[PDB]
Amino acid sequence: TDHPKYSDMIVAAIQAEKNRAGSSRQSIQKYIKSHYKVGENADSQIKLSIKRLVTTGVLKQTKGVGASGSFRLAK
DNA sequence: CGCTGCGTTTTTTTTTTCATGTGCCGGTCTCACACGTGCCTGGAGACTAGTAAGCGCTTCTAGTGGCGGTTAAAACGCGGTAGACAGCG
Ligand SMILES: [K+]
Repeated sequence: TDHPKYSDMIVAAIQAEKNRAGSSRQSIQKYIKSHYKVGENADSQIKLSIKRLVTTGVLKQTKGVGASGSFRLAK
């Protein structure tokens, strides 16, 4: 029972939810609690992690700024 | 393997029909406005009379300046933070 790396947890959930707009923080957060396991902050962690993927170019942004909008996978 | 574009399949947006409720015209029937008539009460006349109120005069209050002094209170401005407003699901 463990929370693998920010990205190694989102990678797993965004991966099972095909969408033309993609997957958006609300959706993602609802997955992790569903099947995996966590205490809390997670949601605040998920945001910074997704911000790390925005800047670098790991996970694209569909529409919106910060942790508001839709965030897909690499290619 | 990775990309890249380019025909495909779908989505978005445009244009044209289309089925809907609108308010628009012109003929029938109803009971409500308007008239009227006749009776009765409440307004008018007029004069009486008694008292309220308005004007001037008496006083004296309580309202309007005005004079500085000290302080508490406004002013102003700078600095940052949390709350207003938009945007996403
Ligand atoms: K007075």
